[PDB]
Amino acid sequence: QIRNMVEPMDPRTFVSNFNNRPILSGLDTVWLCCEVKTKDPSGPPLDAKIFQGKVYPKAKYHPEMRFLRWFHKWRQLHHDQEYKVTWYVSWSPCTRCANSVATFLAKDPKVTLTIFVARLYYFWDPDYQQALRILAEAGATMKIMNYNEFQDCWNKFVDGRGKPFKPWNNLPKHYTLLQATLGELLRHLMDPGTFTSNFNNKPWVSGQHETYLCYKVERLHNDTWVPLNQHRGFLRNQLCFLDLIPFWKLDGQQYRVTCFTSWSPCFSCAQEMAKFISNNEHVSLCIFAARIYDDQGRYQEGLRTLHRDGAKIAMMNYSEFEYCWDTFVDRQGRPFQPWDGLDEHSQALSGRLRAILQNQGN
Amino acid sequence: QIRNMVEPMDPRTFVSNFNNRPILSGLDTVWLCCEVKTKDPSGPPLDAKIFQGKVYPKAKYHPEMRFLRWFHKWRQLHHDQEYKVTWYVSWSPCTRCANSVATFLAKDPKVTLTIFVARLYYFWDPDYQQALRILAEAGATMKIMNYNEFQDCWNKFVDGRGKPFKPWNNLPKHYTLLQATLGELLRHLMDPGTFTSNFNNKPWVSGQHETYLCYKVERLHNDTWVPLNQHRGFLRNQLCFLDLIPFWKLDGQQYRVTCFTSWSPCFSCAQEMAKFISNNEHVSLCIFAARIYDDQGRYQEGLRTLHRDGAKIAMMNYSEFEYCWDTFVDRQGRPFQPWDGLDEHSQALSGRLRAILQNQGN
Ligand SMILES: [Zn+2]
Ligand SMILES: [Zn+2]
Repeated sequence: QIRNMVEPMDPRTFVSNFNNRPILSGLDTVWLCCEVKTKDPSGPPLDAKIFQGKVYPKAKYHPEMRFLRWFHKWRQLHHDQEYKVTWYVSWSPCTRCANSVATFLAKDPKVTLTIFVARLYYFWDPDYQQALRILAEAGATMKIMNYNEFQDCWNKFVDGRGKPFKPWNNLPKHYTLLQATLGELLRHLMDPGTFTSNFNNKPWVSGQHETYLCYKVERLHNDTWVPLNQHRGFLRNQLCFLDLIPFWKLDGQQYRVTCFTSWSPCFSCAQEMAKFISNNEHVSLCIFAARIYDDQGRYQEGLRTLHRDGAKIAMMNYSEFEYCWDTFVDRQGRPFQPWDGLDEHSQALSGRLRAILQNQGN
Repeated sequence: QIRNMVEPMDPRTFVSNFNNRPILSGLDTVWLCCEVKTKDPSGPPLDAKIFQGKVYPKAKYHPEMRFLRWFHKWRQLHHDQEYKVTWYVSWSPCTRCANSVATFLAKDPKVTLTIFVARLYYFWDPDYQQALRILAEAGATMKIMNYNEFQDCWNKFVDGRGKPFKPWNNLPKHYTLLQATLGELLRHLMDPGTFTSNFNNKPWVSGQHETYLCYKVERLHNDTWVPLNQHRGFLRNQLCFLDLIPFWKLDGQQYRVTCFTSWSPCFSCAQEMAKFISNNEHVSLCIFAARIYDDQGRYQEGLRTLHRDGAKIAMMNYSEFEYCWDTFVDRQGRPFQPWDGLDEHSQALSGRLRAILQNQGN
């Protein structure tokens, strides 16, 4: 009945926009075919809708954001229940829409999203690779459209007046390329050079204009912090990573999120993390910084307000460096190679941070 | 000197044949730029050569086979030493050339081969994916040509009349696609459906017209068979897998190769394996079969001649099935799900195999 629920797209726009040639400079349009179901899979679809947009700036008008607005208004007209949503989208999401959908998923325990993409948008760009990882960790199931999914989208959203779907040549080849790329970038870990370049606690002398953040999550179970292997991550930056962790999916209780950041939080990130740990009783925050970031502004107040709101703040030493090397780096068997005076630089930085956070004088 | 050692190719044939657009139906030519070095990496190249060929049948004339013949004649004109060879090839090897190069590498302890490919030939085809895995397990270092390697091959093998290399657009994008594809197919494990369909020991009633073979290797160390995690494998067939294991890179001593095959060896594979274990004192062979293959011919003599030449022959039971599920299958966390009457079918098959191998009557 999906065909009765939607205003279908015509064939010559489907085969033009869902052609899965991995590189396709010219298609600056995005098509998103959405269907909504209840949690029982036997059940038929409650509703479906086709959203269109452009791929270029002002992303508030991208099909994903239009879906989010539509879905928010739609859920208010039906009795509250659990939903499983499926997208067939011609381009994978941009970085901003990835963040939006991801934080929506991490905050909503009654929504399951499966995104099928025909092509990977900017698959060569590290920012979009990270965007896909963010979507996946929030819990979106990311997949490349295969022949079956193109056939399904033809049958359900395209005015294919009784005609069957007929694949273009090289559809399976394109799928193989795209699926390998998606798998690789989903499993990607930090480059060793990126690690040692960014987490080195010797005083800045070049580059390092980006901040890298690795994080792990633990739950409590009979007064012992038990790890959650499956919800770790690492992010590169130039709103707040705690807004992308789906705490409602972990084995419910109390949580301890441990942070390892190459630069200590800027003012606004300390503010955002303080906001979060203030409005989330059940989440503890432990920050470990490799270097102290002196923004020439309000960074000290930011760190102090983060510390007052319950977060533990410290500098990385050998232990945390080795942990991050063994967990978040594509080290390839090779062991952690500490630099000289790592411990002494870490101790000096700890003294500086202690002075920063100290409230009462002695 | 690489440029003085070779008869360089002209620019437009280089840019025509080394363009790395992953799909390129029309280029049925292959170009292979070869250089040879000593074990010392500082040392300059001893010799270099450009081989040309066509991509279609009669593979005896493929650039890889031409290199093998040339290299065999070349090594006889220089004092015996260790060699490191580098290929820049426009298409990855076909299945036959993959087998040839792999068995050459696995039998020669004085040769190191690194193959850089511009494009993956038939990357969508399971046979060629397996071919690449075979090349890698024999010890060839398989890699996709990146910008640097195209530049190097331009500088060393192309009559680039003083001009520098200038990349086409989408060279890094194509590299990203191809490198992800190569990585994934190098790491690929057996599909769960493929496994349970092919290793089921209940009597054939359809499909199963191919035989699947997984294998592991162990070395001896003070009378304890210690495994070699890094030299496992699995192969699909419709000459002999023991000719593709590089028994000279493992920590030398005596070896035990354990085989798990969905069908018991045909006559010619039993013959090949008997030949091998006869001419290789230091290698023990342990075969485990899921079903007995009755070729309507000489299979019983083949099995008995394999058994006389020292091989252990048996039928798989729960233990071996679970081992193969846990080792060679992309099981995705899920556990080995035995079928009903697995043990009883295995015991009956063992009785029939014991009648086959029995020599003296009682
Ligand atoms: Zn967007
Ligand atoms: Zn060939």
